Amino acid sequence: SEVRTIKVFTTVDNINLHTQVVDMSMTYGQQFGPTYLDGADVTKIKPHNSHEGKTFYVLPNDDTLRVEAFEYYHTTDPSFLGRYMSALNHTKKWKYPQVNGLTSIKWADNNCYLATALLTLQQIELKFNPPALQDAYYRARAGEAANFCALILAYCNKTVGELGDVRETMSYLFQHANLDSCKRVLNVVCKTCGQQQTTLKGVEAVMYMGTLSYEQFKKGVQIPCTCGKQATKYLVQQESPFVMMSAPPAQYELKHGTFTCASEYTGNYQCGHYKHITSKETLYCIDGALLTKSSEYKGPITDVFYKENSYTTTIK
Ligand SMILES: Cc1ccc(NC2CNC2)cc1C(=O)N[C@H](C)c1cccc(-c2ccc(CN3CCCC3)s2)c1
Ligand SMILES: [Zn+2]
Repeated sequence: SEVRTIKVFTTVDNINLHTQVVDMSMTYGQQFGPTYLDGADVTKIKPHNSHEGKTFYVLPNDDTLRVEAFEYYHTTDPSFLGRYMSALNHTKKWKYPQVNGLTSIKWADNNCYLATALLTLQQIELKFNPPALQDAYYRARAGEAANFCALILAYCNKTVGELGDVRETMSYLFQHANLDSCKRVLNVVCKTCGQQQTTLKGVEAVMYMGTLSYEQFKKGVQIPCTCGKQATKYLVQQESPFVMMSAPPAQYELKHGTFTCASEYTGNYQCGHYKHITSKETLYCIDGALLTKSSEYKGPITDVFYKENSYTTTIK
């Protein structure tokens, strides 16, 4: 038979493109290893004339790509590149409407927790350590959210169609954000035991589970103690751009102006539906691509986010 070839671009960051020549006789997988075009596996697909000049994602098999990859993704896990493409292949087919001047996702493949988290990430000051996340986030804010949503799944070890905890997802995204400066000082007072001051840095400094009221946390909350008597934990000092207050879903009333945004969760554990309530001039319930407006909001709320700079307690 006759030998035909085409010119294609190979890359791992879609930033450093390496020109390559492909034998139309052979498949992409035989000569490049796992290969993906727009997140679609082409490892067992022979090249087409239309493919010439197009960009193709490949697995790092030489040291140039090993580096370029780690520098972009900040991970050296081999499976990560495949999972990002696997995901992206689906997330490029979602619809991302501007809802209340924020990018959102039309409900599909249980994307409700992702929509919420994304609507959330557009309202708080997050500086992303991996370029991949930065580049995608910016392109998300503009409305092309496919790549972002796809990196979130990849970094959270989740697959399209599977429902996720909004809090477990933010925990993960904060692992990959610059929150080193953030500081939290907690005093815990037990009448028998005495006092104990705790300082938390990074992700632990902006996430609390067991109370949704930033107000109640400052006042102090009841927690069990070693001696069996109850103890009071209150916020001494918060140095962060925001704080995340989480609790198991329960009836809560968000008043306009007291919070930045909230995750409402209706349904049983691991099978419920998520809505995003954002506080602006009035209250805005962003539920996938749908939108309702109230002055107040009574619903089961598991996550509430508040903006912050530096807070010092006046107690004692
Ligand atoms: C959606 C989801 C996905 C995955 C996971 N996986 C584990 C976390 N890492 C692995 C968790 C959840 C979850 O469901 N979270 C909600 C907020 C949540 C988290 C914790 C507990 C609950 C509830 C227990 C009983 C409920 C019914 N309630 C709702 C209102 C009144 C009765 S909801 C709900
Ligand atoms: Zn005690």
